[PDB]
Amino acid sequence: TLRAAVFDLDGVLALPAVFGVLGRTEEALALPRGLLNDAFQKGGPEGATTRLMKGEITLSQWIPLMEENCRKCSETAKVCLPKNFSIKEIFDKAISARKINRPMLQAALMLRKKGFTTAILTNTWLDDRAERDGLAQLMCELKMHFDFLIESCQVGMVKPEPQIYKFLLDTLKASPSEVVFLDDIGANLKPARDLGMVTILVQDTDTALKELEKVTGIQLLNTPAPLPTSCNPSDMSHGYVTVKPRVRLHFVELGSGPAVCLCHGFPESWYSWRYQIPALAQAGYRVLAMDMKGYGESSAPPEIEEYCMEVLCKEMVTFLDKLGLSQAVFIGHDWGGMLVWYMALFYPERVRAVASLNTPFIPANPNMSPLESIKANPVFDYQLYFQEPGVAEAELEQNLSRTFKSLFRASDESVLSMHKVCEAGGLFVNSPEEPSLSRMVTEEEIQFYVQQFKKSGFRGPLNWYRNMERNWKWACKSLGRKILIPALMVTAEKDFVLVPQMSQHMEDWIPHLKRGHIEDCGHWTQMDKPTEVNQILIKWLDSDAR
Amino acid sequence: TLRAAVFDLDGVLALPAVFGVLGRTEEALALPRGLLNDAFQKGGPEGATTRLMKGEITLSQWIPLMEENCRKCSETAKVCLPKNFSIKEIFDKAISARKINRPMLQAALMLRKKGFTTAILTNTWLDDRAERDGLAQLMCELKMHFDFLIESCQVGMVKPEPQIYKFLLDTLKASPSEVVFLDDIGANLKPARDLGMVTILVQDTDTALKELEKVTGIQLLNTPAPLPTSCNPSDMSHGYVTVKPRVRLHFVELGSGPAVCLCHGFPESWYSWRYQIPALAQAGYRVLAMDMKGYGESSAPPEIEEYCMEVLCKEMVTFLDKLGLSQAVFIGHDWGGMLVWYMALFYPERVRAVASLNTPFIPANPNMSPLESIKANPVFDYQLYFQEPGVAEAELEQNLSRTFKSLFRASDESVLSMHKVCEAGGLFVNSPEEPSLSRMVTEEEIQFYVQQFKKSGFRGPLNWYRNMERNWKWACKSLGRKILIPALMVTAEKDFVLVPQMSQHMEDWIPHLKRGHIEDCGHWTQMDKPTEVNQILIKWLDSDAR
Ligand SMILES: O=C(N[C@H]1CC[C@H](Oc2ccc(C(=O)O)cc2)CC1)N[C@]12C[C@H]3C[C@H](C[C@H](C3)C1)C2
Ligand SMILES: O=C(N[C@H]1CC[C@H](Oc2ccc(C(=O)O)cc2)CC1)N[C@]12C[C@H]3C[C@H](C[C@H](C3)C1)C2
Repeated sequence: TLRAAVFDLDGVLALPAVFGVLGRTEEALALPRGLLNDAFQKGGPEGATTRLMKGEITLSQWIPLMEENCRKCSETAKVCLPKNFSIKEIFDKAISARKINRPMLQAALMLRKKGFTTAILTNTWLDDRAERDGLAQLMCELKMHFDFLIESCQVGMVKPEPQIYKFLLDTLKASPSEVVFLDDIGANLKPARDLGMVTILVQDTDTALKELEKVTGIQLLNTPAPLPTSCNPSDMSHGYVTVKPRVRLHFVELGSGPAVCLCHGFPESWYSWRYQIPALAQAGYRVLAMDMKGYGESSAPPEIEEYCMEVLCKEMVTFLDKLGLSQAVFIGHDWGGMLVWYMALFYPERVRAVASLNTPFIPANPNMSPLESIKANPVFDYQLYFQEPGVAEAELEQNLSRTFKSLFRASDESVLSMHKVCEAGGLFVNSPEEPSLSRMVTEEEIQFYVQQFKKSGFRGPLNWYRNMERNWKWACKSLGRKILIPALMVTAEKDFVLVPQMSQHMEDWIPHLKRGHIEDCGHWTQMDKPTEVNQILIKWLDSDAR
Repeated sequence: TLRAAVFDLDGVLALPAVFGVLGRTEEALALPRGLLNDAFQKGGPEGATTRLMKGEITLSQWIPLMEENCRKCSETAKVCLPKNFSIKEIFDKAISARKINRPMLQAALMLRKKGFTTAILTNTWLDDRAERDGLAQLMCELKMHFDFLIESCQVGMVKPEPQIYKFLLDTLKASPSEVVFLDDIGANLKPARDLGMVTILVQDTDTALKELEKVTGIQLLNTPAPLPTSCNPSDMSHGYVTVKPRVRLHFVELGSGPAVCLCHGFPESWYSWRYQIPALAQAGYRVLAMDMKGYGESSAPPEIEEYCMEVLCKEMVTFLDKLGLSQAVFIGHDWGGMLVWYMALFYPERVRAVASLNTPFIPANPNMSPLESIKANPVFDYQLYFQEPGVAEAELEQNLSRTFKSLFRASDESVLSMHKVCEAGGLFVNSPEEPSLSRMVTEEEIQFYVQQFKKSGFRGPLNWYRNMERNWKWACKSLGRKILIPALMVTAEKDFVLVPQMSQHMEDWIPHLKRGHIEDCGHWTQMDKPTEVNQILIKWLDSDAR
């Protein structure tokens, strides 16, 4: 019958509570017990703190009123406050110490996932201090995980006034018996309980969570590690930049701080970085996830030479120029990974740092055509099949659902044989016509790629493979160079085409190269091991790209 | 007959030249004259420096080769280099000291304006040093002002090889006698001169510019102060964010660093900030210029209540949330200026700093309806005319060209009388049917506004005026508050509706308010005095919003 869960901020979703810091300051300063809490509440509904919580005055206007409340309390208590007493210092440290209670947030996320409406109902102030950014940052991280955020200072009502609970019920469109309410202050539970709501008094998180599992019938404690927060395309800021008359690049943007450009592989989308876009923004970076040329909402000219590495890299520099970015960190995977190594070799001044997932830095061999080196390895046979225009397009566009379901698979789910593709006469010759859904992706995620490839088709994406000779000649120009800017190479143990051993001689070209390695990871790295990728990238960015 | 002008970077568009720093280091370190310049050129076409300029090796790979060239030169000269000798330190300081030669750039801009094709042809390197950002930043500022940028390390050719001059002519589609070429190194002029090009040897800027005026017949020296760099809409990154199901906000974005949100007034566009968008990005800020709700590419629902201040401010906070910005500096003008004061009063944590152009902070009077206060001032009579839905829309939409030409005027060009608008029966009753073009705007600029208002119309924009009672009730909630975050009020001397005297009691509400004042400036501040606005905003941002 329960369908809504309301949480308080201070003491429930964020720890420690302000009141806890007030009690700890009395002990540290050897003041009489409760003196700071008495000054805090002095006057009740007509006092300074109620005016602050109703949004009548701001935090800075309240600080001198709280200080005089402290002196009046000490006069009565017959004590002297220390020579260096400051409400501002005490409050700054208290607000700064507050961190998200991860287990409490994890339980809130699981409830919403199972169909619950979630909300935060809190008594808070209009923060105008010089350090107010810390509070804003915390609220933003929490905001995206709940259906509603109700703050006292915005609605002009405070807990425990009964009208704020009537307002809460009208916002949720729910009756009181369909609501569970969590708060660390007993007084605030009393009116919710009077209306008939299920209340949980929060003293310690683990006990609070056990009461919550019992009443909802959903397991919250001891639960498996969840996947990182993913992107909803319709909630993203969508950017459009024209780099040349017929070419427009589309990107998705989130966060503030140093620019980080993400470059996908074949046959993918900006959406392949869905698990890293919120994580990198939260770590303090401005993320720009591209639809590469030939894909999604980016332009897709039909000409083959529009997709050679030289044209592609030049358009990426123009993209930075039109956005007003002197530098960006470049992170690529698959074809995008090959492109970022060549961005570092040809435009080092525009690249703050460079990282590749799966794709090693392959220097051109001046004594051998790339097409002849492809024939030496039977694993690369699918590349020869991709050369004839129209042939692979017809097979991949014939059934879009089948195409993405057969390709996007974890290492133990492979349904295609990438060798003898030419001899068989296709990629899907001895392949099931209706493949099973991989554990890595959902039907909804697959349908995004199907919808994006319904507009463009496979011509543009396949053309990245039809410039082998042209790319080989261009790469030969960089044979005497070394990559001396910060660099990261991440290998994936189970990629059968881009094997980790293909990257072993990279130190000869990138002497101070840093490495990452992911076990039990196939070709589709970002969606196969999203947590591991996030950890490797965030640690490297914080040490080498700052 | 001349139609193209080519400039060198080092020693021409950027001063001082690297070679100058090399000569100054020999004097400072008491080394034999020319020793550093000999090591620099050692080997000619087969030497390290030619390999560096052709892009064969990077700057970091070259530094140890230049150092051994310095030792071999000192062995022959029978001298000992100082114990602390470092090519890296010498080059870092030389590159860092280089600044744009403003008079040279100003002359290049004027030539392009008068129909010339402009280009930079330079001998440069692939910069992979840890400080390479400084070079990237400089190149970006220059890049946007020229038709072509040709760098030796990218084309694999160097000056003075004759092939690089053939490549230059083929890029410009011009014959040698149609080209003027400026360089500070005589050797590089020789091959251009052989082809028949007009060459100018640059020793000092003023003499170089006088030779350039004589040969082009265009005055470059002693010229009036130009207007700041303006925006070309088709070259901007366009962003689209959905803040609620039927409401999508459009914005234009440029630069990196702290976020600065620009909010236009009535009846304007993001385009009203065209003169400040490049300046604020160049000062080190990430600019977001909005199309406010009801305007341009932003949604325009017809309902009146969709434009009350409360809804408008809430959508601006959502806009920051979807972009991943915890804070932004808010700068508004006219209706946008009124909105940013209320953003600071209602959401101080999301506002880093707040600035208003023309619009004073007007606190609500609880003892008087806003409509009655409007009737007390005959200047505000046009506001009563705007109340009836459909009436002002029909008059303003009847002829879009006339509407924008009659409104956008400098202080001494007024063609409308904003008082007795109701008694006359319209805004354009005794107004010319074909007004003259104001000196403030061009026909092309006017046509942008006409094109944008052809889609939306005036319903949405006029609805900002049809919520007087609703805005008054909402504002009354903030009567006990003070604005204690960094704030700037800019007054415009000749605004006859928003007079500077209307802002005199603002210190009572914003005690540490900073002020700006612009003389001989009418209502349309950004386009009336763009240089003055830029200077006031950049100085305040650097001191109070950093
Ligand atoms: O071919 C390239 N990727 C393919 C993309 C599709 C994938 O299909 C798969 C992947 C996995 C499975 C499975 O587990 O069943 C099946 C099919 C196979 C690899 N990328 C490059 C990237 C650079 C430049 C050039 C040469 C070299 C280095 C490889 C192309
Ligand atoms: O009415 C507002 N601006 C008008 C916009 C159009 C302009 O038309 C002009 C301007 C100049 C000239 C000329 O030189 O001939 C002619 C017409 C007149 C002023 N803005 C507000 C902004 C806030 C909120 C509310 C009340 C008060 C404070 C004024 C609206």
